[PDB]
Amino acid sequence: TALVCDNGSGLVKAGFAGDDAPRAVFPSIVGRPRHQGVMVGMGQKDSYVGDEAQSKRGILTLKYPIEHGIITNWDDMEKIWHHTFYNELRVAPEEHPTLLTEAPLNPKANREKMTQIMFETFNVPAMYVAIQAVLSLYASGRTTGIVLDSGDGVTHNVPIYEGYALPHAIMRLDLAGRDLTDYLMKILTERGYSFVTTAEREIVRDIKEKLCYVALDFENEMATAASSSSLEKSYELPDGQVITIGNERFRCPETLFQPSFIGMESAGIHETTYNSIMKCDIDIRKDLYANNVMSGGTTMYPGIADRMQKEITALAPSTMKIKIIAPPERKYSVWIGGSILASLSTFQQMWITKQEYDEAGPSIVHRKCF
Amino acid sequence: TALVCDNGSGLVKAGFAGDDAPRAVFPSIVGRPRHQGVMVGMGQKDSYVGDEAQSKRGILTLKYPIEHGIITNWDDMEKIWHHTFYNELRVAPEEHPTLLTEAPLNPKANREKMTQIMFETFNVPAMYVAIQAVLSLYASGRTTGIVLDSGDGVTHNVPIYEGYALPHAIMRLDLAGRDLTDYLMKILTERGYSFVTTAEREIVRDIKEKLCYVALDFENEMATAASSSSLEKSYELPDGQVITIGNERFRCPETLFQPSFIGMESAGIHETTYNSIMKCDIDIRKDLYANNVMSGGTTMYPGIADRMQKEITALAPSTMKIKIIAPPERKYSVWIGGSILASLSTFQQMWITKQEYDEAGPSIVHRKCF
Amino acid sequence: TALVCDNGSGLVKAGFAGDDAPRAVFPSIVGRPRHQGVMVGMGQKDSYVGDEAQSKRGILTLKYPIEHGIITNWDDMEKIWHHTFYNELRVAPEEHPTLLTEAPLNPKANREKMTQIMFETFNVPAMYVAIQAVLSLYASGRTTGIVLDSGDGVTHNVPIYEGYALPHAIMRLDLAGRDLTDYLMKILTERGYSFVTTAEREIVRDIKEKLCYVALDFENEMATAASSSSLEKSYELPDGQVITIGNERFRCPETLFQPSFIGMESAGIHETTYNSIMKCDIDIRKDLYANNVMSGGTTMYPGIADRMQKEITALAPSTMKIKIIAPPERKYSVWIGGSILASLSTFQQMWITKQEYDEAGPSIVHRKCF
Amino acid sequence: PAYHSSFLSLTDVPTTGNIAMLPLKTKFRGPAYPADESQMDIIDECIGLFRANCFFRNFEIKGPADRTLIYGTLFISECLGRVNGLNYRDAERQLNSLALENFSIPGSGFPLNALYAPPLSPQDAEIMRTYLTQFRQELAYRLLSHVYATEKDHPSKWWTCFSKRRFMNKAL
Ligand SMILES: Nc1ncnc2c1ncn2[C@@H]1O[C@H](COP(=O)(O)OP(=O)(O)O)[C@@H](O)[C@H]1O
Ligand SMILES: Nc1ncnc2c1ncn2[C@@H]1O[C@H](COP(=O)(O)OP(=O)(O)O)[C@@H](O)[C@H]1O
Ligand SMILES: Nc1ncnc2c1ncn2[C@@H]1O[C@H](COP(=O)(O)OP(=O)(O)O)[C@@H](O)[C@H]1O
Ligand code: BEF
Ligand code: BEF
Ligand code: BEF
Ligand SMILES: [Mg+2]
Ligand SMILES: [Mg+2]
Ligand SMILES: [Mg+2]
Repeated sequence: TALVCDNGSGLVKAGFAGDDAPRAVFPSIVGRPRHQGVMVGMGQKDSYVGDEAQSKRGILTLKYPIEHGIITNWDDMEKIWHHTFYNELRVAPEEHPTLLTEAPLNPKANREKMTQIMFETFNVPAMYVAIQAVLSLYASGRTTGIVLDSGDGVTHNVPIYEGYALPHAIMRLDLAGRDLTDYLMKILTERGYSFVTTAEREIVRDIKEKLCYVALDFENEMATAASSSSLEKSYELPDGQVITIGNERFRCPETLFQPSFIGMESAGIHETTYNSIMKCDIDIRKDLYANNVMSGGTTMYPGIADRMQKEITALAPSTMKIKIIAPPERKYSVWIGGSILASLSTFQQMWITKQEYDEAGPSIVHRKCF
Repeated sequence: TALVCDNGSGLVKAGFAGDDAPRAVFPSIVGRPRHQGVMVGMGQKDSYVGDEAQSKRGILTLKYPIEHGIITNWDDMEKIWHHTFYNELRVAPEEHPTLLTEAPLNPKANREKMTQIMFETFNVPAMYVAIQAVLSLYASGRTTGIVLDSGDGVTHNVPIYEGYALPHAIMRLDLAGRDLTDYLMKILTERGYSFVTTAEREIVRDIKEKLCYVALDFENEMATAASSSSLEKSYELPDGQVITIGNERFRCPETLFQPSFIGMESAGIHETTYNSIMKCDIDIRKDLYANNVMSGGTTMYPGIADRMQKEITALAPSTMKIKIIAPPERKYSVWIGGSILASLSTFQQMWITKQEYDEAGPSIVHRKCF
Repeated sequence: TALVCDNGSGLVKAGFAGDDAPRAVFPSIVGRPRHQGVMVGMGQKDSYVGDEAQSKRGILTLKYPIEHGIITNWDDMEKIWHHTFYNELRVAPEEHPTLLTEAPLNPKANREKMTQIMFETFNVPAMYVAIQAVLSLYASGRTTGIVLDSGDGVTHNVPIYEGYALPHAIMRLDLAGRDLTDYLMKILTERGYSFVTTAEREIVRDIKEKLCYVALDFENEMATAASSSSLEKSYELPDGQVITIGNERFRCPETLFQPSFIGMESAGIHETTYNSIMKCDIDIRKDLYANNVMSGGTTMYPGIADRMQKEITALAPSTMKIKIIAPPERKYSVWIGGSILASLSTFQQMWITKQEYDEAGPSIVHRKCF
Repeated sequence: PAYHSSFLSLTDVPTTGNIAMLPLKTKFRGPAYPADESQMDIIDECIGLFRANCFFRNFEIKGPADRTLIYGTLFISECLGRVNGLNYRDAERQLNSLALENFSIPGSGFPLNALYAPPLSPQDAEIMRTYLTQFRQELAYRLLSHVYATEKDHPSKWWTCFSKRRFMNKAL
């Protein structure tokens, strides 16, 4: 067995290769206390990690060590990996290879320090660093398609044909569920309700995860919510009081299809997918159009597969069929795909091994993992 | 063995660390004789303290040395500390490290002179000052909750969550047993009974201690007392004459809920407790409404927990559960909490020793204690 | 001619367009009596407003009808506007269009209820609701800048370039002159002075305005105040007694740079400025750092512009000038800006007219104003 | 061969579970009998051996003095795990708090529960806890005199780098 540790920017998703689904899913958060620690003894800790922080958050400054899929704070990222292996999986990491992941078009130094900490702190016996939108394509049961992965921090497209990636046609967009959370705070502020702190940012994430949905036709949905009760509904806070919301429920997800709302100049996710298909060689485009693959938690909004199929069918030539593949387990497909990969018998030849790291130094990942 | 001295506004409570209740409780009072004293030499003395002063009250001027939790006369206060050590506990203070209690939001000069007298005059080995609210959580055996403490001189709230106090959400209210005794000593004049002397203050206190109760619905108790004698009670004064009391018997404690009765603007104990919860972070409020810890001798009127639970249920959102926690030992729960704190094996490195007072003066107390 | 009326959380500031300074500058207060009122013919009235409430305060509870730039008490807010027009300005509102003000990121029910009161009750010919900061830039005689505005109830940044605002880089912080006043009421307790009534909040506000100043280097000013010296200064209360304060003079406004003094988990005004600039498009940052504009009464502490220049220079990259403009008229520069904007010969197309409100209802205010 | 305790040659020393309550030089309150102030008691041995014994990976236990030395050798690794970046004035207080916080005794959560005999009675558990708290308070205080030997505001890296090392791959 080998660990598969998809340290995403919003959730760590971890477990064992060939296991059905990730067994350690928790916030990619380190919390530190912000108040007068008056009661002596009491089992107090200098910092808290994951669900241990999320449940204590009313006294903590929660901060994610990872932003837009790039590690910003290594002293806390080691704290998350240590929590993953010793507290959440309860293994010794020196006994198991780890398949890690990262998004494409990351800094070189991210990939180096992430191999160095696995070999020099966690003492791991072998490791590998897969591209997240390649893994999501194993989890679809395919060898050609265009994975749209979108998580908490990054959205990216990787077009693949016959198992060859077309790396010139990879699109990264630094917009995903954390920007939709920050935008939901900016529009909730307009109805009556103020959310400000790093802990209140989790309450509005827990709104976004169950009140929001994607409108199939935003400009007509906007007129319908401005003229009826049916689109409005309510959520009950930790403080027992009720929050009622309406056109905020679909204006939030719409930022993915209209990044101009949060001040970005870019294509939306629909036109970013088409700009990746139209960068590919002309003979493969039909087999990409019939195999768009949704992945990552930001693709979980009710109606996003219907909307994505509508917007791509308007951009694509009407002569040919579009399919969006969106399984119900697309919430974890990058982990699911790493759990396939780390169990394929040729894969056991591809690991960076401890001995090979010791001899080659941390630059070995650049001449073995892609 | 350490001493715990809850040096309160109306009662001193004192005992050793790890005792289950105070070994001494007595009036926090010093007095001088009010008359010519012509028959000299039958054991008269220049001044009287504690139970001796209380026993001779009719021939005495009685001075409390503490006003609203601030020492207002230092000679009278060090006479009480001298009397605790050399009459009530009968121990060398220079062999017993001492734990002391204070209200939050207090003059820094009070804690300094209280420190100075302990090292300069009682020569104590080591000493500590605790904000008396958080001792009520030690006595209640809990890491979490909102204290309401009402003493003789001060009423104050402190939210604590999982061992951390919220020092911005703390608040205090200079209204408790003394001001209720002043108000009762006023309103008995509406029935034509009269009390004015520093001795008669204690007679009205001794009436307030047993006749008075908290109305669950003040307008109903007013309307019923205005139309029946069945709520009336009677009591006999030391001089031999007798009094009968009606609506005055609950209109007095109602001042805790309506401070405008004594001309104060700031709100009652229910409203200030709710505002102290609402001043906390949004997530912790669920656990604070479930842990309203009552404390201090003014929180002991019949019906006060039932009234407090009714009042806060009208303020808080009804889709959550609010409870008042009010043990039979309420009156001593500050001292009981100090006895627990002074017993903790982890606390024994927090006593401020004379061997770090010497090179720092009284000023050390603000950085070493709290 | 046009009226201009800044609905300040602490002072109403009102006048005609093209006047050089506001005609009316008075507290945003409604006062009510709290005493028996036995004196027939005392000149007493059922409620008090502005400077009549401020001068009569000894017998009153004082109610601010705005909290944090949001109207919390509409029935008393239309009493303030009625007092403003009919008593303070002595105008018929039917003869003058009104420019009103609102802070950014504000519950849009506030904006609707405000315009509804102007058209339904004051019958104002036409009106507008400017963003509170965009007026401040006009008064500076400027078109590129980052406006740091801070009043009695709200502090916010609007970065704006060539007359285009960046609405995604607008940042708001509900910390201002009242939060500093209430923190001063808290820390004045450490000397043993006490202030608790709403009338005493005004006395602490009157201390704050002339005793407090911003330390250039807070820890070094604390270490300088640790020896009694020219740091401490006297003030004389309405009671005729003197008080003295030391480092309470600069712990007072240091809360702007350290909101954790009032328990807020948010950046100070220096990092809120720098985070607003670092959210802006990379080319405009140089011109925003060169054109930072302060406004509102909380920007008037001695040394605050100097210490801001020092703090932004420590955050920003070191190659380039940083210039925080602090006008001497910045006490009123939002109203000065409104007096310019309502006077421009290009602006008369932008007023909401009574005739189009009578078609559209109050929702026209969003479609016209932002 | 790893380095065993000198005290395994000693006999008729008191015992709890099958720890040895070896003679101790200390100021802390507890049941350990006073050592000669001029002699290496088990804590000077345990600190002297720790930096060598945590590199070996095969350690036969001869008796109750080695069961005591192993608990010390494991608790040194907890202290060096704590101490990184502290001032000595903070490290004293942090490592006394570590020494005094509630811990599992052998026979209760304990890692080496296969090799240490549970307390013989409900009373034997208390004499064991009051010994092990006195032992590990003194062990923390003694260790700090070595790790902050030459400079008082930065733990010497020649001691701090064993914080990743882990006696026989066990820890508390
Ligand atoms: N049901 C849902 N509806 C909308 N957003 C969701 C849903 N479930 C998860 N998310 C969002 O997905 C993000 C986490 O997705 P994930 O794929 O695990 O991201 P990452 O890999 O970067 O950690 C968070 O922003 C979360 O709120
Ligand atoms: N059973 C009681 N019910 C109501 N008031 C009481 C009762 N017993 C004592 N008191 C009041 O308790 C107050 C003393 O409370 P305490 O906590 O000891 O105050 P302190 O600590 O500040 O001296 C006195 O004012 C006294 O009148
Ligand atoms: N000289 C000053 N120094 C510091 N603070 C001041 C000064 N003058 C006024 N203030 C404070 O600024 C606030 C009023 O500012 P203002 O711009 O009028 O706010 P608002 O527009 O929101 O009503 C009050 O808290 C007031 O006490
Ligand atoms: F880091 Be997640 F994939 F956005
Ligand atoms: F001093 Be008591 F708490 F009023
Ligand atoms: F409302 Be003021 F601008 F704080
Ligand atoms: Mg991801
Ligand atoms: Mg008390
Ligand atoms: Mg203002």
